[PDB]
Amino acid sequence: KGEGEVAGCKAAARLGVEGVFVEECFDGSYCRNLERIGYLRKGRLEPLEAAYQASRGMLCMGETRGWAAAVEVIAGLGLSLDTALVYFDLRRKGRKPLVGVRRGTLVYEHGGRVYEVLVLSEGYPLKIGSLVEWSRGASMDNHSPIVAIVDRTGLITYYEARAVRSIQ
Amino acid sequence: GCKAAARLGVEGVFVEECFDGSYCRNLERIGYLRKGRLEPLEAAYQASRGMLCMGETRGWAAAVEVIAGLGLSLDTALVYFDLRRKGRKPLVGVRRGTLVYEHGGRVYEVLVLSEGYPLKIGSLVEWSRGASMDNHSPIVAIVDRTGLITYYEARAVRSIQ
Amino acid sequence: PIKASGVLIGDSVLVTDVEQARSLYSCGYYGQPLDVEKPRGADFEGPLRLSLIESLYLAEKGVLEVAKPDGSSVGVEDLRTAVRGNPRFSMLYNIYRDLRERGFVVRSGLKFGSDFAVYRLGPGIDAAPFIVHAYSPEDNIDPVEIVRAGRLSHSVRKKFVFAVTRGGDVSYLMIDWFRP
Amino acid sequence: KASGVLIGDSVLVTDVEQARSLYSCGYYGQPLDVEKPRGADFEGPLRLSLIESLYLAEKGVLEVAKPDGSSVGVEDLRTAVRGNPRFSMLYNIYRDLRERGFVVRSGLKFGSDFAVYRLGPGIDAAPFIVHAYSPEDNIDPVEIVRAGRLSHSVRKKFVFAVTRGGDVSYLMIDWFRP
Ligand SMILES: [Cl-]
Ligand SMILES: [Cl-]
Repeated sequence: KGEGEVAGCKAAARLGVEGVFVEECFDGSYCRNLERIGYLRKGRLEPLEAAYQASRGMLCMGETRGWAAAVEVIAGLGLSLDTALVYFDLRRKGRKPLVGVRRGTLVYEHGGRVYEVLVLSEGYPLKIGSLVEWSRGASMDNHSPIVAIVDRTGLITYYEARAVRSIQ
Repeated sequence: GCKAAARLGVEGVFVEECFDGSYCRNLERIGYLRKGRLEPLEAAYQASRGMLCMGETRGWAAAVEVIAGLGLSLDTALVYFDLRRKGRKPLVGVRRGTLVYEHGGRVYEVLVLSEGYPLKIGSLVEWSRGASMDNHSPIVAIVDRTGLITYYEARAVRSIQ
Repeated sequence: PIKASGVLIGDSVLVTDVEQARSLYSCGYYGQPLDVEKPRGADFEGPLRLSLIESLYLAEKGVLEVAKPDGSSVGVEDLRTAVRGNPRFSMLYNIYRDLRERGFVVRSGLKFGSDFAVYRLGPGIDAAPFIVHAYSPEDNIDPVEIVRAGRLSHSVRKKFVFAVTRGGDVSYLMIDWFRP
Repeated sequence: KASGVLIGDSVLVTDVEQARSLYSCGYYGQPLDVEKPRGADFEGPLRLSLIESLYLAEKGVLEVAKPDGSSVGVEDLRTAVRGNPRFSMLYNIYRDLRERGFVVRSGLKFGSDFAVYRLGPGIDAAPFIVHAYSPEDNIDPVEIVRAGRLSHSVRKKFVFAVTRGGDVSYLMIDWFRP
């Protein structure tokens, strides 16, 4: 090309068929932090974290930046927008989630407690029984069950939803 | 101490004896009693008040006798009683499940709804339009499964306002 | 060892004996006085209106005897038939029974916009009831209906309950607002 | 006017000036960086619901692209909307109210389907709280009382918007003392 736009990027990455690969680290302590926390390993950056870092303006995907880069990553790897928005929100709060084993979930650990977050979206109904069974399964794995409801405009609301035999 | 005694016909309630003449004359004056015939809901109300005897039956046992005897809805009865307590003088309306009363020169039409008996939203809209097109303010009286009554005005319009 | 009699009329039982009416309300907060919306303790005349669900429960517990207006007996199985034949009352009964058997007082949730208001000892005694919404596990909801429940409880405790029932069995989801 | 990208069941407007514009001019969309902005002071992006996106596209205000850059037509957004039972219903109410000059926002904070304003949030004293129904929907009568409860602290008044076959009518409901 002419000139590559690197200024204002803390790292640069490429999108490949199944992942984001970090090609340049312009701020060493930035990438070392992503490595320390577990999201970056040998150039491979977790998909949701790559989308998040792009949304912050710290990760450049080639010459694509900001939320435009975030979208490239979400669309490119087939991430759910609402799961990404909850993920970003949790990261903004200082939490460090991972993709959970159960479909549609994020898990993060805070204060020696593990939280399992089920991401629900307006316009996509679910069975009350499925909510009970999911909550039971989370509790059975020693996770606090949190539901994150994203409305049709992107407003996020969190509740703890605990399955029990008797009110208490 | 009943002020009058009545009996249950197949289709109405007939006052057979007025112990307090003043009492019956007043029921006649306000229109509920005519030629011996007392409007069923008013008979139930007067019984519930302890004022109308049905044979030697008094009070709510007598009210129950009227309601069951004539196949009145208990909730419509309770709403009628409540309106009477407030000082209104309703009659049974033309539309099924309704009462109608006039206050301050305006006519109110009350649709009585009960928990455990669903309706279609379209039915509520159609009822409200009909009341409005008869120049009645449309009021809905919802009676829950314990007998708690709540009233709302419910007005059908083509545009919010 | 309270005993009361009632007349089945519409989908309700009316207790017209004043002393029985007062007892039922005093000893467990059953029923709704028709003359007073929220009594002070026992000061009302009644009659006490029992819901069909309450009447089935009390009959089955041997506390209440129900008659028709013609004076014939309405058995527990006759009340059960009435309750089971109404989809809403059938569902509510199962939760109603489970909470009462567990020692809660269970009242209408009308004033709170819910199916039940559930107390440990009674209205005016608990700081706040548990607000309980009834579901079958087969019911589908939009996720925003969970937020609607939260809005309803926001002034109360933001801590509400979904009672989930099928086959006579009940379990509960305790839901509360959360800040990650 | 504005350009957005379709992603999930939403459209994101990432250009800051377009994002501030759509929000400032009729209160469309939801900024992702702040919940209740003071006027236009947010960075965005602006998320548009699918219903808003269809409305704006059909009014000729919004051009929608997919992430790969290919155009998304009004008929494509219409298909997405009509294929979701909730969004189909809501869209017909949404459109009717916007066409009649109202601002229409999510009713999430009020426990309803819509919060409807004559000028906008923080400007009207209180929105109309609007519950969406088909006339074929069956409800228990106590559901009306539940709606009354939701509106008890805002204004004791509330609206059912009743729609079928594209048409809408409304029931204006308020607490009454006989
Ligand atoms: Cl009950
Ligand atoms: Cl919307």
